[PDB]
Amino acid sequence: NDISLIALLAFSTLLPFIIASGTCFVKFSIVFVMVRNALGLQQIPSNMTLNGVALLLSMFVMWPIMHDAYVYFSSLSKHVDEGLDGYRDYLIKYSDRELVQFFENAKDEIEKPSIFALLPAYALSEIKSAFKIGFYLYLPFVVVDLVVSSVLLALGMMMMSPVTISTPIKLVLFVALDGWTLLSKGLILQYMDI
Amino acid sequence: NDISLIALLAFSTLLPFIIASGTCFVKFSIVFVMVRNALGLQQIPSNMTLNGVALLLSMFVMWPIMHDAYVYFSSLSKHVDEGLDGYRDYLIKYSDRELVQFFENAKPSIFALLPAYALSEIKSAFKIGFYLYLPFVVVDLVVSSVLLALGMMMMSPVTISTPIKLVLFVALDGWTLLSKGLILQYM
Amino acid sequence: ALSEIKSAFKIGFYLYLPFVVVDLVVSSVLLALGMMMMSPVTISTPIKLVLFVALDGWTLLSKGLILQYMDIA
Amino acid sequence: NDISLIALLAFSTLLPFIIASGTCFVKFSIVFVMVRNALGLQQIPSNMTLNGVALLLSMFVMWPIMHDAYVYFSSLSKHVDEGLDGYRDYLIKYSDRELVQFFENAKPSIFALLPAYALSEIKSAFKIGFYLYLPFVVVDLVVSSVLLALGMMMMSPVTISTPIKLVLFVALDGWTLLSKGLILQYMDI
Amino acid sequence: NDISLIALLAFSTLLPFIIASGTCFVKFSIVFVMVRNALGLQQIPSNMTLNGVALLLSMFVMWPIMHDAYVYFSSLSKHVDEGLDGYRDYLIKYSDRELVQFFENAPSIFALLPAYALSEIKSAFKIGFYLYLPFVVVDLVVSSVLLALGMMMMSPVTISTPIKLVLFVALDGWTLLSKGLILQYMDIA
Amino acid sequence: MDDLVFAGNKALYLVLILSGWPTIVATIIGLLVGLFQTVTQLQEQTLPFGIKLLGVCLCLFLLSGWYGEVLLSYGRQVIFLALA
Amino acid sequence: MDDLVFAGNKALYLVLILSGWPTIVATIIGLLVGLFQTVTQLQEQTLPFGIKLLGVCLCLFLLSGWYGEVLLSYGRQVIFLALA
Amino acid sequence: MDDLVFAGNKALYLVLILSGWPTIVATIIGLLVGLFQTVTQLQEQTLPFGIKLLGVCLCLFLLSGWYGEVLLSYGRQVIFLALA
Amino acid sequence: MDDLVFAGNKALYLVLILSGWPTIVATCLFLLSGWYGEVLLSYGRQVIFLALA
Amino acid sequence: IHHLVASAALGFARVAPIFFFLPFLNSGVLSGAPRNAIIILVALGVWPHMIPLVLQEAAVGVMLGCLLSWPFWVMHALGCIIDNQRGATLSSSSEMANFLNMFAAVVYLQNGGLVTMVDVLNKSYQLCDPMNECTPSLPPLLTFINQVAQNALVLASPVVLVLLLSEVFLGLLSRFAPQMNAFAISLTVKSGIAVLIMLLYFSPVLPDNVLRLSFQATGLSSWFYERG
Repeated sequence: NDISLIALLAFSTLLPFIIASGTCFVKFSIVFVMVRNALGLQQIPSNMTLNGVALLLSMFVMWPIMHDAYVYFSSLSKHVDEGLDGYRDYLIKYSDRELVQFFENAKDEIEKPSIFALLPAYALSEIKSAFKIGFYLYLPFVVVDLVVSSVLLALGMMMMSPVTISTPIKLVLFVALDGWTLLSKGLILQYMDI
Repeated sequence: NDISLIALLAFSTLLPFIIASGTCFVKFSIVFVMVRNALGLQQIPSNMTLNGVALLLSMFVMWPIMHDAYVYFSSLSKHVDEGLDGYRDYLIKYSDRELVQFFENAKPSIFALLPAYALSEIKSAFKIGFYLYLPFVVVDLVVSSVLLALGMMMMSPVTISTPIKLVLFVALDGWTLLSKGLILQYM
Repeated sequence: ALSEIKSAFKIGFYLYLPFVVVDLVVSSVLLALGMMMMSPVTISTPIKLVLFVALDGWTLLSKGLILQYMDIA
Repeated sequence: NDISLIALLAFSTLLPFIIASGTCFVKFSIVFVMVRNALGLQQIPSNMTLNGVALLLSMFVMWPIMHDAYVYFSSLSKHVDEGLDGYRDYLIKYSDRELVQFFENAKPSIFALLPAYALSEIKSAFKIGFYLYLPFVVVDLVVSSVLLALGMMMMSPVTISTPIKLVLFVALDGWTLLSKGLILQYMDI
Repeated sequence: NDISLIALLAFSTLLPFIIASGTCFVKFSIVFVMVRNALGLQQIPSNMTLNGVALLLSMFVMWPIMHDAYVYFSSLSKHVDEGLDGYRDYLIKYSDRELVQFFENAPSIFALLPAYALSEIKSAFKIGFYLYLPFVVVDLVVSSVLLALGMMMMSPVTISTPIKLVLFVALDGWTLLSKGLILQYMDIA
Repeated sequence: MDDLVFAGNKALYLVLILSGWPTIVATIIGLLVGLFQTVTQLQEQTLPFGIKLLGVCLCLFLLSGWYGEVLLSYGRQVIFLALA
Repeated sequence: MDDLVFAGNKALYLVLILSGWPTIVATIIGLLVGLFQTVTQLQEQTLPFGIKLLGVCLCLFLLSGWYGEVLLSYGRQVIFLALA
Repeated sequence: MDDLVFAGNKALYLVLILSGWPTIVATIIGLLVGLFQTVTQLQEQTLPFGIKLLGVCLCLFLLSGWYGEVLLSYGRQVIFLALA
Repeated sequence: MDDLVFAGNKALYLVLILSGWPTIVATCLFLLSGWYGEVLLSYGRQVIFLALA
Repeated sequence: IHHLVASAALGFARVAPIFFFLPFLNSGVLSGAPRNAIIILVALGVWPHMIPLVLQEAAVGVMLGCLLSWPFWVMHALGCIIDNQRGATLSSSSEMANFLNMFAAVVYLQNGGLVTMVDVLNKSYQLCDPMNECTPSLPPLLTFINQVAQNALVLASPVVLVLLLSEVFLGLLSRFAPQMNAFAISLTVKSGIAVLIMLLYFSPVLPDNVLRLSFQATGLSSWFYERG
C-alpha cells in the first residue's frame, strides 16, 4: 500500500483546499469572528474552537450531499461527472448566474455549466454575503458604545476610556438576546429547512 | 511501520479539535482570560500558563469518563457506537434539549450533541464573566470621580485603579475560589 | 515577479484611498465632539464595510483582473 | 530511531508546558513585567528580554532537581512514580495543603497537586506584585498635589511624575533587590 | 543526520534571545526609546529604525569577539569551553562581582548572563534620567510664561513639543548620544 | 438595499435619543446651580458636579428598564433582517 | 502620474469638504453658548456639549444619504482608474 | 434574569453612595472657604484646592475601613451568584 | 493579611501627611525638596522587607 | 549541484532584510506562500560568480535595507507630526501617516524604483563580495538618526507654524472672555486647518522630495568598506 499512502496523504491535503473554499465553512467562520470583534474581544474564545463549531455545522448540510457520491462512485472519464452532479446542482443555487457566464465565456436546464467555472463564483458570493450579514451585527453594539461614551462626556470625565465600561454591557446584550444560538438557527435555516 | 503510526498522528490531529471544542475546556479557558482583561492587565500572566492551568483542571472530569473506553475496548465499526455512551451521558446533561432536537430535525446521536454543548458553554462562560466584570466597574468609577471632585480633569485614573483591582482579588482570593467554584458544577 | 509586485501595489493604492477618506472624516468628527479618548476603529469598521457591499467590489476586482489578461466575446 | 524521534518531537512540544505550569517561571515573569507596569513604561525593557532573564533564574533553581533525576534513570511505568520524588518534594513545600485534598476527593498523585502549586504561585505573584504597586501611587498624587497648588491645572502630571518614579527605583536599585529576594525565597547560601 | 539540522532550528529560534540577553543591544535599545519618551512624540523615530540602528551598532562590538572564536576553531565538548573565553572575558568587565559569585556559591558561563543583563538595565536607567532632566526644565519654563500672561487655561503640551523637538535636532542630539554610548564599549572612530 | 438604510437611520436616530435623555438632565443641573451661583455668589466648582452625578444616576434608575427593551427589540430586528 | 496626483488631491479635498459642515455647525453653537455665558456669568465648562451632541447628530441626520453618493461616486471612479 | 437585574441596580446604587460621600465633603469645606471670607476678603482662586484635597484624603482615611468591606461583601456576593 | 492592611494604610497616611503639609503651609521649595525623597525611599525600603520575606 | 543550496543561502541572507524593511515588500503585502520563492529568484539573479558568514552578510543587508528604506521613513515621520498637531494621538501620552507612506511608495515606484533598487543591490557585490570581510563602516552610521528627523521637521515646517499661530490667536481670544472652553474649541478646527494648509503644497512639493532623498548606487563606497 505504498502506492496508496501517497493517495491518502494527498487526499488529506486536498480536503483542506476544498472544505475551506467550496463549502459553507466560508460563510460560517467569517461571521463568528465578526461577532467576536463586535463585542471587543481579541483572544476569546480562540481561533481553533470557532473553526470547530463551524466545521460541525458545515457537515450538517454536506453529509446529505456526500452520501449520494458514496453510493454512486479509461472508464473514469464520465464516472466522475455524475458523482459530482449532486454537488454541482448545489453550486448553481448559491452563485451568481451572470458571473458564471463570465467565467464560462472567458439553456441551463439542457446543460449544466462546467464544474471549474462556478466554484470561484460560489466563493465570491459567500464572501460577499458574509460581509453583508456581518455588517448588521456591528450596529447594536456600536449604539451601546456611543451611548456610554457620550454619557461620560455629559459629565466632565473626558479622560476615561469607555472600553472598561462598554465590555460588561455588550455581553449582557448578547446573552439576554441569546445571541450565539440565534445566529446558528438562522445559519441552519438559510440552507436546510425545518 | 509507517501507516499504523500516521493514523495515530491523524488521531493526534483530531485530539486538539475535540479538547478545544467538545469538552469542559471551552468553559475553563474563557473565565481566566475574562478575569485577566477584567483587572486592567493586558497580557502580564501569560497565554501559556492559563491554557495549562485550565487544561490540568479540565482532565479532572474527563479521566473518569474516558477510562471506560480503556475498559470496554467491520467488527470495530458497530462497537464504537455501543461503548461510547458514557460521553453521551455527559453531553446530554449540560446541553440544551431543544438545541439538540433542532440539530436532529434539520437516545440521540453524538453529532448533534457536539455543537449544542459547545454553543452553550460559551454562553454560560459569558454569564459568569459578566458577574466577574461587575465589582470592578464600581471601583473604576469611584476613583475616577473623586478626581473630578478636585481640579484633576487631566488625569488618567488607570494607574490608581489597577492596585485596588487586584487587592480586591487577593482579598477575595478569586483564583482558588473560582477553580473550586468551577469544579462543584461538575463533581 | 517584480513587474507584478509593482502593478499589484499600483492597484492596491487606488483601492486603499476611499477607506482612508472614511477614516479621516470619522477621526475628525470624533474630535469635534470632546471624544478624544475614543478609538475610531470601533465606529469606522461598520461604515467601512458598506462601501464594499454597495459597490460590490468582489465582482469588480475579479471582473477587471481577468480582463487584463484575457478578453470576452 | 524514528520511533523514538516521534516520541521525542511529540515530547518537545511539551517542554514549555512544564515551564508554564510546574516550574517557578510563573512567579518570576509576573513580578518582572509588573515592575514594567508599575514604573509606567510600555516596552522597556522589551519583555523578550524579561522572559529570558526569568527563564535563566528559573533554570538555575530548577537544575539541582533535574540533575539527580537523570542519575536515577507497567513495571517500567512504575519506575517513573519513584523517579520524580525529588520533583514531588519540591511542589509540596509551596503548594496549598488543603486544596490537594479537595482535588483528590473529586504520596499524592502528581496530576493532583500540579494545578494547586500554580494556583498558589499566581496568588503569591499577585501579592508581591501589588506590594510594588503601592509606593508609586503615593508618588503620583504628590505630583498632582503640587501641580494643583500652582496654577498648572491643565498641565498633565505624567511628564513630571515619570522622572521621580524611576529615581526612586535606581536609588533603591530594586533590580538587584527583587532578583536577590526571589532567589532567597527558594535557594540558600 | 537530520537531528544536526534540527539543531539549526535550535539556533534560528534562539538567537533573538541571546542577542536580547547577553549582547550590549540591551543598553542601546533601552536608552533610545527612553529619550523618545523624553521628547514627547511616541511615533518618531518609529521603533523599526531604533531597533535597526541598535542592532547594527551592537554588531560592531560583537565582531571582535566572534572573530577570535572563529580563528581558534566532554572530549570534543572540551573544545568549546576555550572558544567561549573571548565572550567570558567580556562578561566580567561589565558585570558586578557581588552578583557574579552569588549565582555560584548557592566563573561559570551560566552564572554570569543573569548578572550581566541585570547590570545593564541598572546602567541604562540612570543614564536616561540625566537625559530626562533638561526637558523637564523646558516644559516647566514654557508652562510658566503662559501663567504670567492671561493664559491660565490653555494646554501647554501642544506648545511644549515643537519647542522641544526643534531644539534637539538643531543641537545635534541623536549624533551626540549615539557617539557617547558607543564610546563606553569600543574604540570608536 | 432598502433595509441597510433603515438600520442605519434607526441607529442614528437611536443614538440621539438615548444619549440625549441624560444629556438634558445633565444640562439643567449645569444651568440652575450656576444661575444660583451668579446672584448668591457662593462660588464653587464642585457644587454642580455634586448634584449632576445624582441626577444622572437617578435617571439611569428610571430608564434602565426602558433602555434594555429599546435595545433588545432592535437587536432582534437586526438578526432577522440579516439572515432571512 | 497625473492621475496619482489627482487622486491624492481629491482624497484630501473630500476629507476637507465632508468634514466641513459638521465642524462648522459645532463651532457656531460652541461660540454663541459661550457668548451667552459672557453676558450671564456661568462657570460650567461642561455645558456646550449638550448642544454639540444635538448639532452633530442632527447635521449627520439630514446629510446621511448625501454622503453615500459622494463616497460611491468617488470609489467607483478610482477603481476604474486602477483597472483600466 | 432576576439576579442580573439585581446586580445591575446594586452596582449603580453602590456607585451613587460610594461616589457621593467624598463629593459632598469636597464641597462642604469648599463652601466654608467662600462663605467665610465675606468679611476681610483677600480672595485667591487656587487656594481652596489644597484644603479640598486634604479634606478628601481625610475622610478617605476615615472611610477606608468601610469602603473596603462594602466592596468585599459585594465582591463575594457577585461570584457566588454566578457559580452556584 | 495584616501586612496587607498595614502597607495599605501607610500609603493613605503618607498622602495625608506629605501632600497635605504644604496645603496648610501655603494657606520656599528647597526645604521641601529634600524631605519627600527621604520618606518615599524609606517606605519603598520597608515594603520590600514586607514583600520578599 | 548540491552546493547551490549554500550559494542560494548566501544570497538569501543579504536579500532578506531588505525585503523585511521596504514598505512594498513586507508581510502586509506579501504572504508566506509566494515570499520564499521571489528571494531565491532575485538572489540567484544577482550572484556575481562556516556559521558567521551568514551573520556578516546579514549585517550588510540590514545596512542596505535601511538605506533603501531612507525616503519612506521621512514621509511616515512627516505624517506623524501632521497627525500629532491636529489631535488624535494624545490618548497614549496612525491613520494619516499610513497614507503618506502609501503615497510615497507609489510615486517612488512609478519613475524608476526597482531599477535603482536592484542597481544598488548589484553594485553591492562589486565592492563587498563575500569572503572579503565587508563591514558597514561605523563613522557615518552615527548621524543616520539625525538626518531623517531633520528632513521630516523641515518638510513639515509650514503646518506646525500655522497651527501654532492658531493656538496663540485662540489663546488671545480667551483673555477677553475666559468662559469659552477654548481648549476644545481649537480641537474642532485644527483638523481642518491641517488639511487645508497641506492641500496647497501636496501636489507641487511632495513628489519631488521622494525623488530627492532616494539613495543611489554612486554612494556605496562611503557606506561600505572591506577588511582585507
